[PDB]
Formats: sequence, structure tokens, C-alpha cells
Amino acid sequence: EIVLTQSPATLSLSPGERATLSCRASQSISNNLHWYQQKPGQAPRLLIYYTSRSVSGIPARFSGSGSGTDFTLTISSLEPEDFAVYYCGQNNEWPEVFGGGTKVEIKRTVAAPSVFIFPPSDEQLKSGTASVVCLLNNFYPREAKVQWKVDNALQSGNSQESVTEQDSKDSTYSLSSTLTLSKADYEKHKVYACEVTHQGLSSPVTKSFNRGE
Amino acid sequence: EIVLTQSPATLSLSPGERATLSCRASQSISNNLHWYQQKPGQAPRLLIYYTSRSVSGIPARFSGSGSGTDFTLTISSLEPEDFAVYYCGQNNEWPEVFGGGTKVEIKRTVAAPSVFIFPPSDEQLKSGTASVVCLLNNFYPREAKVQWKVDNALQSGNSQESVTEQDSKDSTYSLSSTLTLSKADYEKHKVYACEVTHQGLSSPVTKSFNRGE
Amino acid sequence: QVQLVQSGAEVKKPGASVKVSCKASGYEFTSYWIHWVRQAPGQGLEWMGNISPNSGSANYNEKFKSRVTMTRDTSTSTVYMELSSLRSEDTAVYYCAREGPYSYYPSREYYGSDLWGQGTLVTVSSASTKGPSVFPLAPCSSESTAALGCLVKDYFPEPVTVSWNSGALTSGVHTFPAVLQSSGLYSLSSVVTVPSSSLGTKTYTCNVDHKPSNTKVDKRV
Amino acid sequence: QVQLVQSGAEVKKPGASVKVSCKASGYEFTSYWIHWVRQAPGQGLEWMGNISPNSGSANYNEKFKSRVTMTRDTSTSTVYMELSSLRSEDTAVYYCAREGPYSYYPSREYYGSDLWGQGTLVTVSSASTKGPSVFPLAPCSRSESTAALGCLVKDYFPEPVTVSWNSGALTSGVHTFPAVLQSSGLYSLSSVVTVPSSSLGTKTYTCNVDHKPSNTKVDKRV
Amino acid sequence: ELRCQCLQTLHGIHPKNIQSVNVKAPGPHCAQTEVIATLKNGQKACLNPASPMVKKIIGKMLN
Amino acid sequence: ELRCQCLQTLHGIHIQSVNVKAPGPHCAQTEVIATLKNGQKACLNPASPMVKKIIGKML
Repeated sequence: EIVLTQSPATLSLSPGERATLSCRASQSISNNLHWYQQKPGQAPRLLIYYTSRSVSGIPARFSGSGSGTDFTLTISSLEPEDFAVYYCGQNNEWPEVFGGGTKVEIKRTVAAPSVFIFPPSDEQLKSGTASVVCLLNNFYPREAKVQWKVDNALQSGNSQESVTEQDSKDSTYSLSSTLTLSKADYEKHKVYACEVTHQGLSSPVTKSFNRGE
Repeated sequence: EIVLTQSPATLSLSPGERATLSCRASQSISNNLHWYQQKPGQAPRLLIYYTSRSVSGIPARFSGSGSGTDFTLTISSLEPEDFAVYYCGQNNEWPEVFGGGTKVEIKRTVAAPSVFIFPPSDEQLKSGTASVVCLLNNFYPREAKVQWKVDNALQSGNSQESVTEQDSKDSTYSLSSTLTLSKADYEKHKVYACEVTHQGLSSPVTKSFNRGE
Repeated sequence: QVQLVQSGAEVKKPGASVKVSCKASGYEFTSYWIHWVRQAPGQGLEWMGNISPNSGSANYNEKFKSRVTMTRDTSTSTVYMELSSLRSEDTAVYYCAREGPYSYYPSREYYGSDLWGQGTLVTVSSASTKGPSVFPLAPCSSESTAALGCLVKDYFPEPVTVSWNSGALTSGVHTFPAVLQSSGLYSLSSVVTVPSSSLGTKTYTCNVDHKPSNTKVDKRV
Repeated sequence: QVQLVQSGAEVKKPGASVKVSCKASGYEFTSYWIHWVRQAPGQGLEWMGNISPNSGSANYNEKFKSRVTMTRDTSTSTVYMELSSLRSEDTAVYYCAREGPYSYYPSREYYGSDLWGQGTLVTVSSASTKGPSVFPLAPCSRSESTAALGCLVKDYFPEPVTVSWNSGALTSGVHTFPAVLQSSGLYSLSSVVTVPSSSLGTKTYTCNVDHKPSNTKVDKRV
Repeated sequence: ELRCQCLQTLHGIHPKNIQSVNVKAPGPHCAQTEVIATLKNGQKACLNPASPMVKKIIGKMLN
Repeated sequence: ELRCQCLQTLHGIHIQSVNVKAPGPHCAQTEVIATLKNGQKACLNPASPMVKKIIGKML
């Protein structure tokens, strides 16, 4: 079957700049390659059909091109409403196949995260579980590493992280990591730390507390 | 319909030399172009089929090539038995079409014709007709112009020409032109001339006689 | 009006079946192919198959062939997608999309999927409706700004809404996307960044609403 | 033996019809297409059409469609070409040729016409058998070093005429020209010889003419 | 060749204008049968494989 | 496409595509060309019973 490979996974640019997106088919799909835009909470919106043809209601800044196996989507000058996910989709053969997507993110200066740690509440501890939350507030770029350490032992498989969508006013991201333990496991240790690694920080930052202090 | 154009019409070369023949199709005939040889008094003989493929009984010196709309026949080193007519024939579509042909002639130096004029015989004149014959003996190249003049009046429609095959030993051609008149027309004039124009002659040569002299 | 209107959100148990509908409007129903494309949460787009509105002849992805059935009802100008033997992996937003117009003339130059429905979320879970448990997020022990929050844990299904000070506090708020736990229940956290000075004086309350279980909670942190 | 053997030369009158045959030998008759290609005197090759030696389904050039009919006889492994409403312009050598082998497998790539028959000359003329009149070709006066002498072989039908000099002893310097067709419908050729001027009077020069169709044998000292 | 070439079919195809007819059996790209008629006009049109006039025209062509 | 494709027809064999080509401006005989699943192409007898069986099983 056909595999459409989009490149790069993420594109960081400012309004007014030119955006160039790649889609490489595993084998020939003639010129039956289409381009779609997707905003959070909405259905994909067709931009360009049959490699380079125009779509009713789609602004002129959008254009496409392609040379047999390699396709390109060009956005002449970025408007604020252009920051979104873009897919390429083939319909030459069945099954129809789509690429992995390219996220077009607003470029901004590097901003270090403000890091906060929260112990579990006594009301939670009474129920038999302990959730320890670490917050990374308003940072740029998106790439960030959170490492939980329980009595200096590195943790894994017992945490889940969540990231906000890029902020409308300051173009940063925020992240929360939650380490879930049983009261039994939680009560067997003292030091609970959250180590944060980001480009904005000159060496990693740790936030900790001691159980019952 | 398809038109195959052979070039040149005539190719003048010596034994041992390499022969290169062209065939240009009016539109695509894919690779369904075939090469044939024809000797005087014989049927065409297939040399190369489907642009470059080999034919049973055909010597190695023969090869073909082509680029969809342009084709070539190559004879590596000419043997005496290779001097003949060559046709290209398309069978991609119907009707099958052949080119005009290319004659591969033995090359030799320019040789001026030896010109002779013959009056009609009295035995012929007695029967009511007069044939005046003009001969162009052993000349090279083939191109030659004969002009009959009866009392300095240029003639037309009343002559026929015949040419021999290139001579086996000296590689020249010979030509005869015959002027036919009725005895009535013949008897009304005195000067009967034959003007010969050839590359080998520095200005035209005239041979004449006066009726009854 | 030129539209593709789909059926509402569905919560199904593993092994069960879902039937999603797509109602065509304001155009020649037989002139366009209708595709079914699904999007798993945080993933790409996957084509499941299509149907010819006229004939009802359907074409399926070999991955879904054995479990999927597409049908049409010309009288209602509606198409259906029936997915069987539901697995966790089938949790996705299901979209219907039109490709054309086309007629009896075969072509080699195809149009794109120019019109999509609003989508149908289908949730495959063995879990039952359950309201959350709200917990405060308060620091252990002053460094200019402080972070405070609410942990909204163990609810099913999505969504939960979170406001601060009954909507008066919007600036500096970060309500995180929910995470699915190994228990089959959801969990989210909402945080606020406030000045250290304000603590003790200014009050900070998170207002939690889980409409499926009819759980409304106010928690001062 | 792998062969395509054709019927003999034909002389037909304008408006009449000719039926040429082509007998296949030493191969699978059914495996090759048979074409009919004609060559007018001194001209190129013209395709007239073909026939499938299985079905007898024939394909024709639109130029000849209305006057031509191709048929086959599987029992004799022979193909036929019938041309109607004959005109002077139909005077040509008619060849049959095979293209293949081909089976029940179609292909976008074709073979060439690898085997041709010996050809059939078809002459379209209102004329009848007639022997020539031979005339000497002698110069007006006596000269130069070399002299040219010849024989004019006029008004015969059909072709050919044979010409030798001194009963075959004189071959060097001889030029027997191709025959020409006159407006009368009769042929005419000339044979010449270049000899030394000194030899005239002493050495004899005699042309030997033979027109086998009319049984005309002539010897003429010039 | 790699998907269903026909969405719709034609009603009244004149058999005296059809140059050829192609019958595509169900394949790994189209689970249906498709009947495509090439006209003398060069144009291509689709016909229903189950239709009686279609099964007749095709049958008349084999003779 | 621009001449006759079928000189001879299959004797006794076993599907995918069958093109029924009526005589036209380039060919004078009816040609039944079968494209197999195997990819291979074959010439079949239009009056044959196995042919009339296949063009129908497909229909």
C-alpha cells in the first residue's frame, strides 16, 4: 500500500514568512495528491486539489506543486489564521492514504519554564492514592523533559503528561506531569522531586518536597 | 496517416566504409519500425525488426537503432553485395507505410560523359517514323540533363530516357535519350542536335547532324 | 444548504456495535462519493471506506473489512457506517466526506474531499458514567508568583468544565487536556498563576462541572 | 522448405480483373499474417492489405478498398489477391509477405515481414504480342579514336528482349538499356557498344536480338 | 485501474455507436463489477453489469 | 489499438478483465481480449462456450 511521508513534523515561523511543506509518496500516485488544513476541534478543510488546482473560497497565498513522487504546499506569506496542522492525501488508488501531518507553529524567542511542584492532598491520601503534580508554566520551544525522582531513584511508567495548545497572546506552552502512586508506595519514601530540562534553562531545575513536611 | 521520410535519397560510399541511413516518422510508431534491403529483380529482404532486433541469416555488420520518431540503420563495413536500395517500414498501425528508399551507390570520381548522336536509319524512314538517339557513355555522378533541339527550337514531350545500372568494373552510368518524330515532321527540318549538361563537363556539349548529309 | 450532518457522540462497550449516520443536503446526492475517515485522539487520518449513493455499492479498507458495513437510504439522502466487534483502538472521531462531482464518464483526474461532516466521536470503554473527585493543588510551603490548582480525577466519560472564581479569573489559567488512566477513567488538572502577596487575602475557587454524572463542585484552594 | 510461391506474370486489359495466388510452404500457415505489397516500376512499396490465414478476415488499404478482395484456401494453404477495374497505374510487381509468428497472446511489439514471395508482375495494357523491328545505330560520318555503334529494338510486346554482340564474344563496353514504354503501348530498347575507330571496316559488329514471346531471332551487322 | 472508475452509469447507450466494451470483474481495488464502453467518438461511458440491455449488447457483440 | 491484436485464439484453458472490441477503422475482425488476474493477456474465440460462460459469471 501507499505511504505518504510529511516533512518536517513541525515548522516554526512568524507571520509574513513563507511556509514550504513536503509530502513524499512511497510510489507513484500520478497527480492525485490533495492538501488539507486542520484546526483544533474542526474537520479537515481542503486547500489544494490534484497537486496544484484552486479551491473555491481558498485564499491566493496557498499554492501547491509536485514532481511525480514529491509534492509541495507553499503558503506565500503567513497570516495568524494559518497556524495549524496540514495533511496531504492521496486518492489515486484505494485505500485512500494520508500523511502524518505538519504542524505550523508560531515562532517566538526561547522562554524558560516556571516550575512548580504540588504534593498530594490529605483528602486524597485518605482514599488510598497519591498524585504528585509538577507544572511547567509558559515555555518555548515545546521540547521539554520532566524526570521524576523518588528518593533519588529515577521513575518511569508511573507518570502522564499533558500540554496546552500554544498561547494566543504570548505563543508559549504549558505542561503538567502527574506521578501516581498508591498510599503504600507513597508512604515508603520521603524526597519527591521533579527535574525539568529545557533549552531556556542553563542546566536542569529541580523542585522538591519531603513527605509530611 | 503515417509518412516515413528516408534520408538521404542516395548515399555514395566505397567498400569498407560505414553506412548510416535515416528514417523519420510523421508521428509515433512506438518501436515498430523495420529495415529491408532490395536488389534489382528481387523481393525486399528483412534485415532488422522492431528497431534493433536480429534476423535469422542476416550478417553481423547490420544493426539498427532509434528514438521513437527518428530511426537509423547502420552497416559497420560495406561489402560489395551491400550496394542496393534500403526501405524502412512501419507496422504499428494500419495501413502499413514504407519510406521512399535510400540507394547505396558505389562512390567514384567525377567522369564526364562521352556523347554520341545517331540519325534515324533509311530503313526506318521508309516505314514513316524517325528515331534520333543520343548516347551519354560512362559518366559519374548519375545526374545529367539532355536537351533536344530541332532547328534551334527546344523540344519536349517527344523524347524518352533510359539509364543503366552502375557499371560492375568502372562504377559509372550510361544513358540513352530517343527523340521520336513522324517522317513528315522529320522531313520539315535540317539541324538535329543533342545538348548534354553534366558536372564533368565545363559548359554543355552539343552533338549534331544535318538531315540527309 | 450544502451540508453533511452526522449523528451524535456514542459510548460503546468492547465487543459491541456502532451505527453512525451522515445526512447529505443542498446538492445532487448521487453526484458525489461518500467516504468514512477516522481520527484517533492525537493521531492522523485513516480511510475506512466509501459508498456510491446511487447503487449502495461500498468499498472497504481491508483492515476494517470483516467488521465494517456501509449502507445508504436514497429516500432520506443518508449514508451509514456500522462498525462491529468494537475495541479500545476504535475510539476515534468518525468523519464522512464527499468527493466529486462525477457522472458515468470514467476519470483519471480526481477531485479532493471538499466537504466534511462535523464528525462523530465514538468512545469504546468497559467503564461506566462516574463523576470526578476534586483535589486541591497547593504548594508545600514565597517567591513572587505562586501556582494553585484543582486536580479533577477519575471521571467518565469526557468532558469536564473548569472555571475559576465563577468566571471572574481567566488570566493566567491553564486547564490541561484530559489524560486516560489505565483504570479507563479520565483525569485533568486546572492551574492558575497568582501573586504571592494575595495569598490569605484573595480567595481562589475552581468550579467543576461534569454534566454526564450531573456533578457540580466548588473548591476553595 | 520455408517458402511463399506466387502465380506467374499476367497481362490484363484496362477495366479487367486479375487474381494473384500465394502458396505458403514449410511452416504453420495459421501462425503468420499474409500481406500484399505492390511496387510500380521504378517506385517504392505500397501496402494493399492483408488476410488472417485462419478466419480469412481481410484488412484493406482505403485507397484499394472498392476494387480489392483477398481470400484464403486452408486446404491448399494459399492466399489470393483480386484487383478489379484495372488501370495503367496498376502495372506493378505484386508481392505477398508473412508477419509473425503470433499466437493467442496479443503484443504491443511486432515482427517484420521476414519472408516474401518471388513477386508477380501484372501488366495493364490493351496491346497484343508483337515482335520488334531492329534498326542500326551508326554515326553520320567516319572520325576521334572511339566510335559508338548500336541496335534500336523498337515496337515489341511484351517484355523481354535479349541482346548480345558478336554471338556473345563481345561483352566489354556494351550497354543494353532498360526498355521504355511508348504512348503506343509497345516497348523500345537500345543496345550500344564502344569500339576503336581503326577497327571499322576490318572487324564486324553484329547484334543478336531475341524476343521469345513472338519467336523473333535477328542478327544485324551495323 | 486502482479504484472504482465509475460512480454512475448511463441509461440509453446506442449499440450502433459503441466501439468496444470492457468488463472488469471484482478486484482488490474495486469490490464491484464495472462495464465501460468506449465509443467511436472516442469518449468513454459506464454501464450497469446486471442491466438487461447491457447483457444483450455485450451478447450481440460476441456475434 | 490501431491494427488487429488477435491472429489466433486459445484452445483449452482457465479471469479479471475482458475487452470486447468490435471491428473498426483499423481492424476488420471481432477481438475478445482477456486480461487475467495473472496480468497476462489472451485472445479468445467470441463464439466459444467457455467465453460466453465467463462474460456473464462476471456480469
